[PDB]
Amino acid sequence: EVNSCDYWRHCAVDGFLCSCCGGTTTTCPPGSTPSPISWIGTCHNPHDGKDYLISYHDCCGKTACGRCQCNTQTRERPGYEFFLHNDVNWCMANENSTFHCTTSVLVGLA
Amino acid sequence: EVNSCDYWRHCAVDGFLCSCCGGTTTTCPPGSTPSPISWIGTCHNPHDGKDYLISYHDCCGKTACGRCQCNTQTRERPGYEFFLHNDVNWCMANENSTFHCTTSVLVGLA
Amino acid sequence: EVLTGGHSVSAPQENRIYVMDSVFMHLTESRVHVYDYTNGKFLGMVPTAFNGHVQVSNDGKKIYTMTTYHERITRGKRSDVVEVWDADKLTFEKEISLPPKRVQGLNYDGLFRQTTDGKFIVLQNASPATSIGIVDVAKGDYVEDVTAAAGCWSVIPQPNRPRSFMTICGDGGLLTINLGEDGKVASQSRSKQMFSVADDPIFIAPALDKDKAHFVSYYGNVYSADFSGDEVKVDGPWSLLNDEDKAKNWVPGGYNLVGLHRASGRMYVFMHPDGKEGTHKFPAAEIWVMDTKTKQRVARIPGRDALSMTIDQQRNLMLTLDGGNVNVYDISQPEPKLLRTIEGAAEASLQVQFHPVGGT
Amino acid sequence: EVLTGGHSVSAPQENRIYVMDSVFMHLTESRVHVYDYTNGKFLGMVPTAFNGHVQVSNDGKKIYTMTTYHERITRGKRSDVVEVWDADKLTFEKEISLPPKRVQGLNYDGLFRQTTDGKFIVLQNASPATSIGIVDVAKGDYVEDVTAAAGCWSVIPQPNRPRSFMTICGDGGLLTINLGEDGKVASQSRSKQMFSVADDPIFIAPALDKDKAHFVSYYGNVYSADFSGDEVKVDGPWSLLNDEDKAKNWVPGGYNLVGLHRASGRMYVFMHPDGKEGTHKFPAAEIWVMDTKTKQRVARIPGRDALSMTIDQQRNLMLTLDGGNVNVYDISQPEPKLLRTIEGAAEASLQVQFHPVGG
Ligand SMILES: NCc1ccccc1
Ligand SMILES: NCc1ccccc1
Repeated sequence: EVNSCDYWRHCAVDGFLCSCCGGTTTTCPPGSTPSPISWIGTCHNPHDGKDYLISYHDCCGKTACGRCQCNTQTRERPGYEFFLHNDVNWCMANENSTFHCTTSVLVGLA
Repeated sequence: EVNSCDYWRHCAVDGFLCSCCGGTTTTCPPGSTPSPISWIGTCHNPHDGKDYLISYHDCCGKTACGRCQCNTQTRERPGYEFFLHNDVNWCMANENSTFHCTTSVLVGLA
Repeated sequence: EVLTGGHSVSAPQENRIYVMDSVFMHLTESRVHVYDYTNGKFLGMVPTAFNGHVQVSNDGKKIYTMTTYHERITRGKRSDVVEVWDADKLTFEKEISLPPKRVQGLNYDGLFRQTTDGKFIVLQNASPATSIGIVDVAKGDYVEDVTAAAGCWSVIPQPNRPRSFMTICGDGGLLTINLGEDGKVASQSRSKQMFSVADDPIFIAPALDKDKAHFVSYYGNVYSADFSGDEVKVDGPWSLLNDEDKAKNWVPGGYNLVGLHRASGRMYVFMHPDGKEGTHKFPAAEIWVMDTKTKQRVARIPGRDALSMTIDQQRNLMLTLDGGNVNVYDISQPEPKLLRTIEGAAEASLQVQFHPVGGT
Repeated sequence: EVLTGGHSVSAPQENRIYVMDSVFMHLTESRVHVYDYTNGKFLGMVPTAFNGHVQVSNDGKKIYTMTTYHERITRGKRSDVVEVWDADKLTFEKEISLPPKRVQGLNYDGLFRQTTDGKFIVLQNASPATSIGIVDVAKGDYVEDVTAAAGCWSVIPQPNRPRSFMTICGDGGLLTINLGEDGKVASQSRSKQMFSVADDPIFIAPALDKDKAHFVSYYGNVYSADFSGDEVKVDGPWSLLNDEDKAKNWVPGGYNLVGLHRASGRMYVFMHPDGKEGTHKFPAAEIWVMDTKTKQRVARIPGRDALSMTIDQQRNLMLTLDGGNVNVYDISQPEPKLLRTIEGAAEASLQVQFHPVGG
């Protein structure tokens, strides 16, 4: 692996994997706050062969984790399709917008 | 020659040489402010064979220059000989204490 | 000897470039590095706190930055600002307060721009609802929030009008905004659909001429918006690619990935082979040079893993940038010529800009 | 799935270490990285703005940081603070205002300490005039400014008294300060001269026992301060060096360069050959293990270019740190055994600390 940029769920992560930062794929590291908003990826699960919607919520309010940086862009689109776009800080609307790390939350089947 | 950590007058620099940072050996880069206080080094000038007192003023109020980092320690002493000590920020009393770079100002013969 | 401050930048303005270092690993200490492109000399810097953006005033006198502060960095009240800095002294002059929704994101040119007349800064907001902010530089005021641009992204100034710009919208068309002398919206218009958002998404970076803009797509097509007349006329696609190119799956990739040399109509584009879903931000295997009139490729040269570029019309130069190093090219002839590489200009930069010369 | 916050550190307190990353290249974004020493896992972090300092409360419950803010980082009003953070949630709880003179400098332990009883934080000021500041943790207040410590530097707590500490002064002696239960100075004393400031300067880092502290010098001598009584008794020098060692000019070097294993009296010191003027902060070629009772070396091992160390008494561990990597040693026997290296623990760290387990 989950700490690899090649892990299937991480197909549109631009950031640091929270699982390398004292968190997990679906939990913020201690003392960092989840974003209520996110960009969305459609990622292929090579195990069951199905595509899934993944919500990339940032964890916020701490400075950059610095570990497990990824820049994967599967199905990513520019800011005129805003919620498919990953060159913006999805912490932008948090009480503190400082970006710490990115989670990869499974929403469901695409 | 002056941008090298082994330039003779840089014998007690802990910091970034200002001459690599858009300034010179005795001038702060644009928009950074000289410190009124400094640590002092005694450095041997191998070209005339004499020892000189060098005053290591910092330039302050801009973030780290990052270029030409040196950590030379000739005649440097701990904080109980405070003005011979270079593990403290000599920008500490400036209006803004953010450390930018270090200058090597010739005071005179030792 | 005596240590002095108060000094000006050592090289003249016409030698200067601005490398916007995000310092993504330590994004709260982003900064602008000022270099002499003629010899690679570091000239100075401007600190820009969390995820700074930067531009130079059209008149070449001031540096504008946009950034976010908090009272205690990772906690406390937020202040989004534009700052005005003196270009020659690299000193802070004025802060202009923004509402706390300025775009936080990578440094595409179109997120922080100015009207052609230089009177207004035009910036992208996202709360995450999008709008365009207008700042009156002289007055030091935030003049209005263009909520008409909801669902659109980025700012493309129209160089043939004093206070007009366009933005790319989710309908695949362009919204044009014309400001009054006070900076408020005086009129607006929407173009017909230029591109399919689903089937042929374009990169936002324009190849900008005086009266038209060209855009490249994920699949190597080119689209155009002509604003010489009363309203914007759109067209495309035409392909950057010949059969051999298509067989090797060449497509564009990068960030600020295109440029236009206005006098010749040459368009510069980063390209890579073996393109597929997910490769649109890959480093350049090559730079292709297209004649936008004939729609033919006139040169191809190694890309040096470049991601972003910028063009100087006045000296016929192209800079390219791979994240850390800046390459300087002479583009006075169809084949670019590499002059030098400035190594270690940044740790994490996706944007470089020239200090403006002339341009009236 | 749903993203959640509010979580605690995943490993027990007893596994945790604190790597203070100055991030000197970007010193406004210094931070503390929390690691599990048993497996090298990154557990979390605490942001510490410009040139932060850190310690963990003696009871293990809180993390204390010391830092400087300005309203606009590089301009605007300055705020020097101590912050109290929860140790398990790694969340901010309280800011304590300091006068705008807290020490800005590299992370020697002795710049930011606490009383043995944990009730007071004891920190070094430099304006550049020096004094020692006292923070009452419970009250969240700066309560005392020890101007008697002018011309001295660094804080060495006495582990055998609840609220006493020493500082090294420009006369080559030690000033001892005993705080009252209000955090105000209750008494003080000054030792006789321990070392020659000019002729045999000591490193400030103590090898600290329950009732005495040892110091090493630029030339490889050892000095001691015995505080088993109210008056500190000083002695030294004895040499770290035998004749063979002297022939190759071995001297100490580093930052937080010494440590003491209290149960055995073994002192650990970073050393390098070919010492001369200007080498006192060189990385270690070796670690030497000294018997402080017999005043002789017992062992020597490769130094792995380490600069700083710390000791855990109860698990018999030593960590060393080369700026970026942390080495974990078992010191239950006289020869340290290397257990593992944690690579990339920091970009620019000169200080690592264990989570306290002693209560
Ligand atoms: N989620 C990617 C990201 C984070 C912060 C800033 C830019 C992009
Ligand atoms: N000696 C310059 C410096 C700056 C900040 C912290 C420590 C040292």
